[PDB]
Amino acid sequence: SGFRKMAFPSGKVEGCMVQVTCGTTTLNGLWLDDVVYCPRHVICTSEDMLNPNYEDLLIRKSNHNFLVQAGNVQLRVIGHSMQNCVLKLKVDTANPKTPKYKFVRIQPGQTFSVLACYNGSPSGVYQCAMRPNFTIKGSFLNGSCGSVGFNIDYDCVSFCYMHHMELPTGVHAGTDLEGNFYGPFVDRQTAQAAGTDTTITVNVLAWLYAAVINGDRWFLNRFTTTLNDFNLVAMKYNYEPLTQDHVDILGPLSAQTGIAVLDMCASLKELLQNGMNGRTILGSALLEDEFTPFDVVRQCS
Amino acid sequence: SGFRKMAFPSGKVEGCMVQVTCGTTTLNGLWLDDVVYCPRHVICTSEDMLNPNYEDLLIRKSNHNFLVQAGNVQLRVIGHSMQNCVLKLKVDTANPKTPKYKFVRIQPGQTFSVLACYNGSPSGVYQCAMRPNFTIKGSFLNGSCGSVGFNIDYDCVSFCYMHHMELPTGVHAGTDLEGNFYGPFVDRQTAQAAGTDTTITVNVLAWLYAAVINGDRWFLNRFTTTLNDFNLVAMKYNYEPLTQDHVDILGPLSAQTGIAVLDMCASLKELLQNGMNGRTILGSALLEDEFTPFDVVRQCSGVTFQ
Ligand SMILES: O=C1CCc2ccccc2N1
Ligand SMILES: [Cl-]
Repeated sequence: SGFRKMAFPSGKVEGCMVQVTCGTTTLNGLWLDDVVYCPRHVICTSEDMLNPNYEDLLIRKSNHNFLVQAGNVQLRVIGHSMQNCVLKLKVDTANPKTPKYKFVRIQPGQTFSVLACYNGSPSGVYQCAMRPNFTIKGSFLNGSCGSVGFNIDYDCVSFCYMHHMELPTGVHAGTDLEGNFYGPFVDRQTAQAAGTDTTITVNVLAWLYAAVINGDRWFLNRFTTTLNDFNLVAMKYNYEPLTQDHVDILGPLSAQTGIAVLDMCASLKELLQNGMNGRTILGSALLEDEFTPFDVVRQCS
Repeated sequence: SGFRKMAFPSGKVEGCMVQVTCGTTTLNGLWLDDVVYCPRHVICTSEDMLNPNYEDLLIRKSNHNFLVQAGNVQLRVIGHSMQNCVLKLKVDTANPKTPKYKFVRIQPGQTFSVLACYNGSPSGVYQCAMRPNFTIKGSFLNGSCGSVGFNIDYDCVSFCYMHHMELPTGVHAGTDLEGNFYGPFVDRQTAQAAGTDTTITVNVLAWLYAAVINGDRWFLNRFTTTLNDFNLVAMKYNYEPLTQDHVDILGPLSAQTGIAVLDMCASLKELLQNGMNGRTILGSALLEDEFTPFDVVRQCSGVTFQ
């Protein structure tokens, strides 16, 4: 027993991280088959980033403008292209460490592991949720750009995130591996803010199930509720509405514990109104919303 | 910026994880060079669990009683010996993925990454601290025994923990990679219970220094404290005593923020007296004790957000 924020094992991804230099900018690349993926903004001076014309800045570049380094080994760049906000550097050499992989775009409320990297060197791994406002609460310093987010499904790595920028609130924004941003953000030094965030209701409920499974049960109560009744409480507390879809996904945990979701919603309803009455739940003073039902099921069974 | 419970990249350890089977018992082992390390309790049966005589149960074992499996490759065991509470199986192949490694025994307050493993397959990685009571607050189901804790400071894998058992209060107990338990625990299912746990004070201060580096200032105060007065207050909240050593170790974070250790101690005394009054620090509504001064410097910039 016990419950911890748990990343996927990162070795399949560690094997794919390279260093990418274009002028003065160094940051991180993802080396899969014979292509290296990184943020298109690598090609930008400071003056460039104020109002970049990537079409124009890119044609101006050539293959030898891109210094791709896998450890001590220069890869030869033999082609460059842009897909949305992601640069694709064709290389002479396929990655002999390429895993079974796909590119996936995740939904807000879904979690993934971030492998923070610096100068192409894996540094750290932590679990993150794609916030309802399409930010992630990351831990990123200069050089972190091109660090990737992923899930592992059996042996297949699902790449969902590439790190692009920090916002002025200290939260992080990036793209899927097809270069489409998560959230209403652009790769340009300009005025950009994190939309007001909301709490991921289905995840909070998954985490209360995990707490119950680990013998933390004080917050439980005889009551139940209805979607409508709860969702008006949720709405007030800046909580995502709970759909009939979320209640079904919780069915396993509702089964294993003998609390029905609307029974647990009753517990959560009271915690929002009345607080935690000084206690903690799985060593947290907060209602933790970055564990999915699947994260709780995967970890606890 | 940002601040996260951050584990080390687990790939160097993934490449060393194997399945060890003895009798009806399967757990994980650590395959380094020609040796697989696993908890010696793998060789116990039902009765053996209370008063195992490990030297007696081991002398009765042949190499071919130990079934080792690296993915699909069956490693052939060519030798066995015991060191304290760790079993060492010699095998006919040195693990080709053996990294630069070393074995270190850690002190309470130290942090490491745990690569949770079932049937020799890694399932996840997370950060833990050695609690002052010599347990760790892990996430370990049945079959997790032989999972290891590690640091990877500068391309060398320091192995510091191997998981042996869950105590009745849901906390976890294990050995160094030389098979010596952390704490007064033994690999017998006789009644044992962790000592009352305390908050890792030096770690809480390092985390407050992290909050200030990340731009949070609301909890500072115009006050200071003597080291002695801080200890007499902190210990009434079940906090570890802060030593001069702990004071010295915080000097660098003190220097980077320009807040004296004992000023930051006054802030902690007040946080302990007031709680958070609806606020949060680096995303937590409690005082966090599982980041070391070293962890704070590693994760944080060299520039403060003043
Ligand atoms: O860590 C552990 C060791 C073995 C075990 C057995 C039964 C329930 C939980 C556990 N957890
Ligand atoms: Cl130590």
